[PDB]
Amino acid sequence: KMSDVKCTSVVLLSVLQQLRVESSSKLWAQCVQLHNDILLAKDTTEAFEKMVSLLSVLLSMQG
Amino acid sequence: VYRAFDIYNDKVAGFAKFLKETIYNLLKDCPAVAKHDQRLTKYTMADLVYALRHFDEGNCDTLKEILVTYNCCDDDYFNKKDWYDFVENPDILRVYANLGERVRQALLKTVQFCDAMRNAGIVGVLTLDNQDLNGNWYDFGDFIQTTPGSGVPVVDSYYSLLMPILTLTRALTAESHVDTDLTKPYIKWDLLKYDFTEERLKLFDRYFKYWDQTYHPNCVNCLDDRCILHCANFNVLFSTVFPPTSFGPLVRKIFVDGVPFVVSTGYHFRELGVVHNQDVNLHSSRLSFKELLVYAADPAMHAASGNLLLDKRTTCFSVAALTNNVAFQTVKPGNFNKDFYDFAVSKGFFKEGSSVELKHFFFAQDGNAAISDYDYYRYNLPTMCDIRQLLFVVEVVDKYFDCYDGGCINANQVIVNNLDKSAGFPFNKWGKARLYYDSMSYEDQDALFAYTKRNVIPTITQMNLKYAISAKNRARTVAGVSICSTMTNRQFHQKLLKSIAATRGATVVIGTSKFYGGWHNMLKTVYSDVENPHLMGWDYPKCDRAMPNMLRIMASLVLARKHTTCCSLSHRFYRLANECAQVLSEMVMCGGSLYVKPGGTSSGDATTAYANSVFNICQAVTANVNALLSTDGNKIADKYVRNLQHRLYECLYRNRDVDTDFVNEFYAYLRKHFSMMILSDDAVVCFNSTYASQGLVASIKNFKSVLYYQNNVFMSEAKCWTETDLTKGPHEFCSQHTMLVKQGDDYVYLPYPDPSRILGAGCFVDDIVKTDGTLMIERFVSLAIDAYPLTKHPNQEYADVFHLYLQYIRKLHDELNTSRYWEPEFYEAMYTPHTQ
Amino acid sequence: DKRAKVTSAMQTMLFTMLRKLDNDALNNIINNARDGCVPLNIIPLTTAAKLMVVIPDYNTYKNTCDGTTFTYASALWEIQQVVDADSKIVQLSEISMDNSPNLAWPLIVTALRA
Amino acid sequence: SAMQTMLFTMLRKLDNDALNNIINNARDGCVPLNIIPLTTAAKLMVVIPDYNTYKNTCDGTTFTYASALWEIQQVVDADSKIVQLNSPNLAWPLIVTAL
Ligand SMILES: [Zn+2]
Ligand SMILES: [Zn+2]
Repeated sequence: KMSDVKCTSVVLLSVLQQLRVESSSKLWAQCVQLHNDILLAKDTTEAFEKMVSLLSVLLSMQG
Repeated sequence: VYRAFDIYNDKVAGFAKFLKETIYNLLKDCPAVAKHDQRLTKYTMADLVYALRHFDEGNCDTLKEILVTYNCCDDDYFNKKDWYDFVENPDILRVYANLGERVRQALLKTVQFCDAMRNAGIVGVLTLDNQDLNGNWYDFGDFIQTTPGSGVPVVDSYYSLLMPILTLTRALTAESHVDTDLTKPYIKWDLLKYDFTEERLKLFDRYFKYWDQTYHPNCVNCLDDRCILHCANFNVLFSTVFPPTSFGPLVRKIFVDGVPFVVSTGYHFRELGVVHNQDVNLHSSRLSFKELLVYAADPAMHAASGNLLLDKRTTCFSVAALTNNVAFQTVKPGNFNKDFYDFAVSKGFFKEGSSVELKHFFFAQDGNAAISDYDYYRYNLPTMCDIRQLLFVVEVVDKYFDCYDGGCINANQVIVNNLDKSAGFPFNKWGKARLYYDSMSYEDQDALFAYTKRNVIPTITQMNLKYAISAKNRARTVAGVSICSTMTNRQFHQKLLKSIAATRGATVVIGTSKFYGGWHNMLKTVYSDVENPHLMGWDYPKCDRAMPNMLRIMASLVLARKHTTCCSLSHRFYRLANECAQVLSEMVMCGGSLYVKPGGTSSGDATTAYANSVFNICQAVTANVNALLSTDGNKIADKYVRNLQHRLYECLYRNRDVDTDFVNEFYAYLRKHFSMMILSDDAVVCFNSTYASQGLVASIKNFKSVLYYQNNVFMSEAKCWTETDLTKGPHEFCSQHTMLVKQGDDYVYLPYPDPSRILGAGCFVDDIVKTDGTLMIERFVSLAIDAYPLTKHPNQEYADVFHLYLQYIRKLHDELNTSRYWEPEFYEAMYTPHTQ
Repeated sequence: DKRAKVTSAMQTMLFTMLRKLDNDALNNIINNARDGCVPLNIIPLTTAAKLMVVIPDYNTYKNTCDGTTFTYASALWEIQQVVDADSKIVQLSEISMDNSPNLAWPLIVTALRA
Repeated sequence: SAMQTMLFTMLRKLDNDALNNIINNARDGCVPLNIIPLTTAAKLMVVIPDYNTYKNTCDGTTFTYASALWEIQQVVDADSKIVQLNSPNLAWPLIVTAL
């Protein structure tokens, strides 16, 4: 139940990069910070808790 | 009660820890002499050198006491864990630097003390033990009077042993201030001044007046490789007081049909002194291809047309900013293959509590990564090595490489592989190396090589970020050096490198495939009749970042000893100088700007793996030498190794010329009792455990101490492994494990990788595959070939990885004998020693 | 023959990059030393007409780029432009302690020699 | 394209309350404008249309979102003035930023 979290985080960050979030600096910085943070997660609750933040970064935009 | 001594009799010799006349009536006039009868301190200079040369935690009580007593730091400082590291808490350097002046003043006393003896006609040997930490001298025991004014001192062992801690404590710092004082402003050196030769000789006569051998401030005047190493070792120490802006390429204005260019016509190396080109034309016309290639490659044009830059992110010396805008590069997250993950979960993989998981990912980095990673060169410090010790080791290492053949080669007989590599800045603007190799003709290549035989051509290397899988968070940069360097280094080194990569059974196993029994043959070669053998392997922290400059020059000088009939000493010297400027301390194109490398090794250099192999062998030999010389001679019972230790010490600090017979004897001793298998920086050893338990060969603490005092890193027990039961193969070698299996009516050793890495590389791809269905199946066959041995592992889950993969190749073949790759046998025959 | 294309590119690069080369400080810094041989690490430090500072955080800016003019390389530089790490123009009034978290560091400060 | 359909398909499959409750809340139009703070109780601007089932969002000046509870201290709508709660005389966006 923890592999699919780290597995969908990858496509989350991929689509975020495809939405040209990388063009901004302070957005891409925290996006990659929390993505790499949950790629080292050893407790699934934290992985979901930061998956919330990345999904929010996806949903805060209207594109 | 124990104290460090440097003992040399006709019975016992060595630098190790032990227990416990009228001459003074002719030396009291000297101010350095301590008053006999008095007023002496506790520890001597021998204790300091021992504690800083043979260092391990837990038993470093004397080093801690010394620092506290001389007010370097308070008692409270040693309560924070992990102080002694050079990577974590680099501030320890500052603490060490507070010993610096106490180590400089002492040197002054020495130059005074000997001056008394030569005035009093006294012959004898000065040892670190007879000197106090305040600098005074005593223990007039082995001195013999002679005619006054003709006294001669011996300071070979003293200076040689003390050399490693001269740069660690930065003792010559006070030579950078005015009037040589610690409370006065810095010397305002001229900015156009670069020679410093007279200052170098003044420093020599001020500190090392009685050093018998001659010192060449410019190593172009040197006689042989040994003299080059000597004078370069001295230049390393003397270059740390001169302004950092006075090094790098030297430039001059030429005219080409009127228009003036600024070109490189020399180079000021901190190790090799000042070097001046020999084919210089101040007036030219209609530059041909060679001059264009050289003139667009040197940093002369770029640092002069570019803007001044002050980069506060790093501490590396910055030169210029080639573009108005500053570039920030980001690396994207890795693409994910959904088909394979669905196939794996449909087969029962990635369940809770499993042994195999996902731990290898394409980590993503922000725009501040390249400069953050490049700032890791702060771990490369100027290190001065013991000269006698290193001069013996460079003779021992060449025995390990006396099996291959070398020689400079022509341009036509050059084999090029994967010509699509970054040709460096500014050559990657108009294509890859393939274009340049098809444009230049053969005589153009030969003329360029001859040019580098007589001139120095500094180049610019570009640092990029790599798109690669890993289990760590780091950035994994890539350095691409200029093709004007690769062409000549290939022409210089290819014949030796191909010989190193074609012989089997030697200590260096570079270029040997693990298929067809290769792993088994290599292992059995490692065993090779060692008595009571154990296995052991170690790790190099920050290997390509902290590797010193003396060791890199020594590695180049060892790899260049094969050129005894194809080029002269000056030609060999200009080749060495070209290499140091081109790949050791050249200018890096990071972002859109240029910085300078304080040293280290270029990962993108075709002569890298072999140079690290030489450095690994050198560290091993140094470890055995310091283990054999730090042993109490009395407690050794064997009558052979005690004479070996005696003649070892006599050949290091008492004999000048190389004694070949001892070189062969000590090489044979190492081969018999300490066998090695060396790949670029991963090493395995099979060692006689009974000898290593009493200090006759190198343990792991000897490697720990050697790395501490010579490589400016700290090696911990976490990544170093030992093996007492030989039936299991080595714990770790080149990201592979080894297991003993029964096939073909006998036992063999097979290598198997971590299944987590294989699964990770199967799930995540480099995006250079998702478009095509043939590269994907080729990649899956590659990981199936790497994963086949897992079938023989006791664990069933490990064995099922191969079955998953094979069914996946089967499905991809369906969706679209020895040639067919979908049946398992094709992978079985990959590991049978019959055959590619 | 692509050798012609590459050599033409090299010649064009060299010629175009010679235009911005001679600032007349080069000739009075080269003839000021015997043999006309100077280190390359001093030509941009005493000849370039423009300066670039890459400021990672505020505490460095408050110590380096005080006001509209600062002292560096034993010379005086006037701040010509400040640009954040998105190639967006920034005014010197925004750079304060309280506003600093809103700023997208690092900042490239382009200055002129005067 | 071809990635959102490969993203939300998995997103439904993780079956996490903190995720589905965000998607359906953002489905009809109640999306945030910044990131939700894991720690330090930072502000989060959440825009809600004109009475987009406000009862399912706030209860007694207490915000529920992402299966988490937020205490409201300041509300500003499109009129840039704090409005108290008749219903039709409002604007479309209502920022109920909370710490
Ligand atoms: Zn010499
Ligand atoms: Zn040669």
